[PDB]
Amino acid sequence: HTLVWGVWVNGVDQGDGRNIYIRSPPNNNPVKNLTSPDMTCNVDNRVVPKSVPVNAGDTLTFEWYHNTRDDDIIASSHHGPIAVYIAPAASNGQGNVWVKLFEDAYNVTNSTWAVDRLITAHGQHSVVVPHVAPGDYLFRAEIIALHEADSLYSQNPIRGAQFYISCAQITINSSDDSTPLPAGVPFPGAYTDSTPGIQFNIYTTPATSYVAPPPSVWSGALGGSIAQVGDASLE
Ligand SMILES: *[C@@H]1O[C@H](CO)[C@@H](O)[C@H](O)[C@H]1NC(C)=O
Ligand SMILES: [Cu+2]
Repeated sequence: HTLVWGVWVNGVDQGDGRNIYIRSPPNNNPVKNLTSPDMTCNVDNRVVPKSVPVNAGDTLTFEWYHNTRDDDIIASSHHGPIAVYIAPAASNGQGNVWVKLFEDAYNVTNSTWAVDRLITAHGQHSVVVPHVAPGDYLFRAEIIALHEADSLYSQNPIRGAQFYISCAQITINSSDDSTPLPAGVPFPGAYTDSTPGIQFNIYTTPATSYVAPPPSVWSGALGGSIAQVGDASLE
């Protein structure tokens, strides 16, 4: 159970984004139905009034939270990977538009999942804005909690992979468009029962062998991290 409070750009807080530049759902409940239009941008996907201005090469930081800002972020139980996708705002998430910019599953050295490191990073993970066509965009942040993913939601609806999905409205102003956005995967659609990383037993399988759901990170992806860039408590 976790939600996006807002974003930082180049380490500067853009302010509370909820229902403003984040297409926020009403609560932090997970999406579990892989075929639901809810997989696109969660259960209240509608245009919101603001779009965050950024330039190619800027660091865009998602800030997640559980109940209040800078709290415990997401229950420690919710071990799993984090991905960020992008699609032109024109799509509104429909069709084969979502290009992956970031993937973090398990870090072997630290022996931590992406979610473990998200909590330490106070809900903050980042991507560098790629050299795509200036225009309006959706950045779709995705946390998969695997603590009930031994079962498939299609077979047993009270279990399954849990998706925490948040779409930020981002306007890329300044970019040379030297890496124009390629063909994307659809959501819903990219993830099925058969897809690697959807069904997994974190208790009996070693995390080292976890493979995260395709697609792979686009060659045009410019960087990303799970790491505090900003201190919310100083505001
Ligand atoms: C999952 O989503 C599909 C497509 O919208 C829907 O028809 C199906 O009823 C859903 N499954 C459940 C159990 O709600
Ligand atoms: Cu939860």
